[PDB]
Amino acid sequence: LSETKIPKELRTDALFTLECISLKHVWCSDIIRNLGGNISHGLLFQILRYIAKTLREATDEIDEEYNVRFFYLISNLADVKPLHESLFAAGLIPTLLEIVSIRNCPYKRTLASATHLLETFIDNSETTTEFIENDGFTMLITSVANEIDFTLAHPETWQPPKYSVVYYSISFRELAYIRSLLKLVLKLLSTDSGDRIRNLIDSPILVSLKKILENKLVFGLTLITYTLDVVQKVINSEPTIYPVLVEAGLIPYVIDNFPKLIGPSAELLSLLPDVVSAICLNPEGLK
Amino acid sequence: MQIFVKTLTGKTITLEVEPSDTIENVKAKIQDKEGIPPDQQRLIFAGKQLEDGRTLSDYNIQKESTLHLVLRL
Amino acid sequence: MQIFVKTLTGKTITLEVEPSDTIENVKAKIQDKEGIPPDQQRLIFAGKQLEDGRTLSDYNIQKESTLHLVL
Amino acid sequence: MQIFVKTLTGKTITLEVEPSDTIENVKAKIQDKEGIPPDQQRLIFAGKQLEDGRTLSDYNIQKESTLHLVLRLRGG
Amino acid sequence: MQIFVKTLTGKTITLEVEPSDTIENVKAKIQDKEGIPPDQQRLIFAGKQLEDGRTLSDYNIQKESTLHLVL
Amino acid sequence: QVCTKTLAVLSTSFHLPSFDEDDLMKILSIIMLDSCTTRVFQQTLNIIYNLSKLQGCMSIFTKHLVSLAISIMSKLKSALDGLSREVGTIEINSELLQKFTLPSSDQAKLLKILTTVDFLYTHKRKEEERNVKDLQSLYDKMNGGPVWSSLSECLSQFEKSQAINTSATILLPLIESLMVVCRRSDLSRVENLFFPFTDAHKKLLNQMIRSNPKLMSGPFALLVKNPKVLDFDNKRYFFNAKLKSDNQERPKLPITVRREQVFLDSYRALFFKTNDEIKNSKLEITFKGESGVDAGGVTREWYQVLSRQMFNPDYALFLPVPSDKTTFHPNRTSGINPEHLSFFKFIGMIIGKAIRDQCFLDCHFSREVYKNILGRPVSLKDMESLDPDYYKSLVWILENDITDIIEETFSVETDDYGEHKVINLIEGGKDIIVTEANKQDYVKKVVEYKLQTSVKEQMDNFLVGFYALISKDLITIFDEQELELLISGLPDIDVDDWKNNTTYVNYTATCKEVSYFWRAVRSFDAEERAKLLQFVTGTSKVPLNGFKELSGVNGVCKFSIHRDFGSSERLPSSHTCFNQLNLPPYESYETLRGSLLLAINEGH
Amino acid sequence: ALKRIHKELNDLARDPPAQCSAGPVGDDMFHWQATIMGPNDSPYQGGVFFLTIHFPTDYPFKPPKVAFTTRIYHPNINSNGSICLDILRSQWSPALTISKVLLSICSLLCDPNPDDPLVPEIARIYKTDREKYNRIAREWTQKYAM
Repeated sequence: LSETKIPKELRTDALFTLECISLKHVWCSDIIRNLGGNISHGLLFQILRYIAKTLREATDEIDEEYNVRFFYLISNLADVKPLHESLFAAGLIPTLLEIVSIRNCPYKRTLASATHLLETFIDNSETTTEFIENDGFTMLITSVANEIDFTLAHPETWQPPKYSVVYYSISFRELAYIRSLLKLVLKLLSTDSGDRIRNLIDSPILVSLKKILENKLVFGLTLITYTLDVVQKVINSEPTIYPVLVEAGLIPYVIDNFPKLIGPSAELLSLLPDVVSAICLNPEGLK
Repeated sequence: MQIFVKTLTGKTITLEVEPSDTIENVKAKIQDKEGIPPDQQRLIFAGKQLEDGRTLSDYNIQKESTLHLVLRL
Repeated sequence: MQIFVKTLTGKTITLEVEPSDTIENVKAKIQDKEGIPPDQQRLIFAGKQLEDGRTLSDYNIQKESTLHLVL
Repeated sequence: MQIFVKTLTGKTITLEVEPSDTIENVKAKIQDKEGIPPDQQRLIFAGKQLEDGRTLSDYNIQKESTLHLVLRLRGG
Repeated sequence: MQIFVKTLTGKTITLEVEPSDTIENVKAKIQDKEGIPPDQQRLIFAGKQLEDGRTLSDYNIQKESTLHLVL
Repeated sequence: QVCTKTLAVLSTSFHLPSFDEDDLMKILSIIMLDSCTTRVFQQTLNIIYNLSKLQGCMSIFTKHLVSLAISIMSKLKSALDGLSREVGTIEINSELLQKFTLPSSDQAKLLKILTTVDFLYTHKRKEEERNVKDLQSLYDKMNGGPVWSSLSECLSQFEKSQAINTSATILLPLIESLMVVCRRSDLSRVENLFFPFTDAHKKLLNQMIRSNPKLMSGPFALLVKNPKVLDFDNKRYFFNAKLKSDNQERPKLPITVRREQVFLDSYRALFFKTNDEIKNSKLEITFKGESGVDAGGVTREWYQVLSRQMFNPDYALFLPVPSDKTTFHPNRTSGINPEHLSFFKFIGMIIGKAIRDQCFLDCHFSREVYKNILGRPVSLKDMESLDPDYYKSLVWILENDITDIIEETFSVETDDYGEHKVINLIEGGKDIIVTEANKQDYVKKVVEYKLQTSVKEQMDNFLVGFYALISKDLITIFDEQELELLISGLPDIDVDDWKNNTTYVNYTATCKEVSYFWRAVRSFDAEERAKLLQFVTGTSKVPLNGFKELSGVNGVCKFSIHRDFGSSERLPSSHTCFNQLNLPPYESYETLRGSLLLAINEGH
Repeated sequence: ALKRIHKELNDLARDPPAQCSAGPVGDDMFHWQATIMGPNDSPYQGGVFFLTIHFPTDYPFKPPKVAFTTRIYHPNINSNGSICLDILRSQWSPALTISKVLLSICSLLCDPNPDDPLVPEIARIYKTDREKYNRIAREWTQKYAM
């Protein structure tokens, strides 16, 4: 992306061809070798840093399609185990965090794609530890909280889609971004042993989740589903954290307003029984 | 007292047991709540398996303590 | 500990073994209880034939395990 | 009378013995409390090892006497 | 120090050894003195067989210790 | 390569070809080529080595190599200067970045040249011991000092500048080159530069090793000569790789041991085997009368119970250090049982296997044991760990004053199972009175007797047992703290057991403040939990049995939390003499967590 | 599907049918190896036959793929191991269990379906000559199943 002489369409077509080739595992190693994905100063990480720079400095040079395609290509490359280890060693997570940690960036599509790539990449204990040591939990909490607060505090920016039946009022850019953030939270809850999940959940994130639940008509059944999934997963893993959610007023809200939260969404309805079981995990919850 | 058992291939379940209860009673209750025969059940606590002849107090398992369930063939 | 051995072509019996005992020892005990030499005995468990060189621990055979004999 | 048996750093225990009883009786009385079989217990007094055949009178044992208990290191 | 090795019917031989000396060294010295190869020598002390891979201090063998040689 | 190997075999053993300086330089130029990949470079090295066996080839090879090295370093100096200037000013210019990132960069060619000369003067395995002198002479003939200085300046600039992120790895090959010019010299000239350079840039070296641990197999192995630089993570990874380097398959060695007599049963079963057998054997444990335990699981329980039983004081083998019940030191009186030497050796081998098996043991040893096993001499510093307060009195006698207060002599009085005995530190030690004129030697003799002489035979048996499984040279690369971390690992303080076996005053298990405190504790890292435990009790080691075995000055004393009505701003206080924690009733969980973090951090 | 395969294996373990046995392969619970003993009063009687079972990721909502690893003679069984059974093709329901599938296969062993066969040659020889079919099945079982 650094050179502006190459036409944008040609660059995008070349990236798409690289992605299509990388769909097959045989040539992923060759693609990594050519892109220098096994070295911290290769072309791949240079492109990552340039994407971060252009996001920080708003300009017409931003190419959202190129960014999403590049993240998809990186995920395809990381689908291979040795290439995943090479990318992790080369320092992919710090650069992805640098991209994601941008504040007030209106390019929610690129941020959502980067967060999805980060969630897919984080797979094992070492990757989770690398994410945490780079201040991942604090940045994630700040992103979720500020995103939800800004979305609720600025009705004017809302512009929901037409020509479809939707149950949200936000522009679906914030919706996708928040969905990616909650997916990352769920992935962290899954991969983490359990000791460190308290540093994440036992935090201002619970306020944001309670806001999401309290504002179903604004946020949508998808975000409601992801919030309930986060609650159920955190109760299932380390059930001793149950009182904390009670202090935050989250589980009491779920119990009191259970019929209100149910809506026409397949994932939400399939999730409901898991939420009920997680609530019943505590004797007071069962009563 | 109440303890938790985490199934690595599913959800968490709660058991009402006492410190004097042997591991066999816990295995029977786990079978009742899940249906896995006790002989197929392997229990792990703090990285160490558990012997059916010993009791919870022997392994220092207390209230709210969470065990892990794995199956081995 | 006790183990359960059903003869698909005959009757069922119970034996006593130890985890370290090889499958050859089990076949020898089967011969002692019945008479057929190990070479002719066919041992099956969990859908896989049992090899003489192996042992219960390698096969993870547990107490009260039910094995099948073909003769 | 009564006698005391102590480990290197553990608690102390009291036995009700008399001079005539052999060290076998003392070892058995130790066993009922801790459970160590007599063959494994090594009893010492005044820095000299004791023997099963002899008794308290042979070792000039008296009241409020403290013996030292050790666990046998079988050689093989 | 020195140790003594006695056979069932033969006389007693003296071997100068140290605690670090392994039973293999003891058998080598026995071979040097009498010519019996180590593989043909069996050493017993306190009714327990002596393994080649271990040393004298392992079995509580001290100065003037008496060992039994069986071939 | 095939043709030249055949040619060399014929020459050393019809008409034979004769090579000329131009041809030798032509073949050498293969290294300079940008297409010289790893396979090409290895084949070229083989060809050059085969050619060297012909008369007159070695001199031409060396001359051409030194000329090429001089020529390339001429440019490398300026390139490094420009790179350092750009780093200081600072994105880095792509033009100069390509001078290093590209595989054709001058650094790669210099590394290849140095590796080629090292291979030439090292494949002569029977002459390296004498050819090291001329090899160092050749390296010095390349006047690489300016390049090394420029590299050091560039690394310093990288350390100071964060605008370049972790781009210092662009200079990774050049650093490797340095190792090549120092791996043959004596490190126990360039020699004077190796140690300061590594000391200065240990940060970058450890970062590079962590990113690519495989580098340890290459020239970076030389860093073992300076163990201080290696971090414990890299050090332990390298140690595990080396110890496991003998990757031969491990035969299974099933055993059966009674739980109650696990120590003696294991002693019988294992101590009567071959040292190499246990070293190369994977242990499958089977507790007598057990149930529902797989082969792998029983091993951890066996190790734990065996370690717990070994250091039982009732066996008269090890005694718990005062104030440090968790850690033990060998018992002087172990001589009561004639077999104690063999059991000490068995303890050594089992500890070695545990290190090999990577099974952490909650047991700990006094600093003297760690220092002796590492080969370091033992002094009063080790005495501090065993007897903290008594060590304080000893040092106060030695330096803080002129003593002359006690009539102690050069002898030690002990009570061995009711038998009072006196041991003379020095000949006639009983009568000689301790004075300021002989206190310096008195304290030294006392500590030497306490730590080394009193345990000479037992500790020698322990050491010979340990070394049977781990090479002494392979284990001396650690230090006291790192060695202790290797055996026991980072302390792991449980939360449930700690909570259940606790007491409160003016508080209840369901109290809001108690709930906040336990929520904060359960949200702490393992290191943070150990720090809090030390701040509360004074030690970071949980009692062997658990938190129900907590002991203080007066004996058993469980953890206690007491309400404090002082100003809420007051930092929580603690009294380690009774495991007492006076806590203010913080209104909010965040405030309580912050205050507790501040307290535990300020404790250290 | 794991919760379903767990209970299926538990049901087999509790009261396994003496006619057949099965279990996981290499601890891969989705890959199973099963053993079948020839039905009584059948040309295959006394033999042992090995089968490989693969469970789809959406089990039990889709039939398992069961293949005869051991060579066998039958109108509906191909030498490659593929099986032509109704419950595995069209009559599959989640209510069915692997034990029921094994019992159905054992019944089919002695009860072929010539009208809808898999290999035409075996069905044709069966219809034309029952005795020849029995003879060839016996010989094949002796060659391989025994």
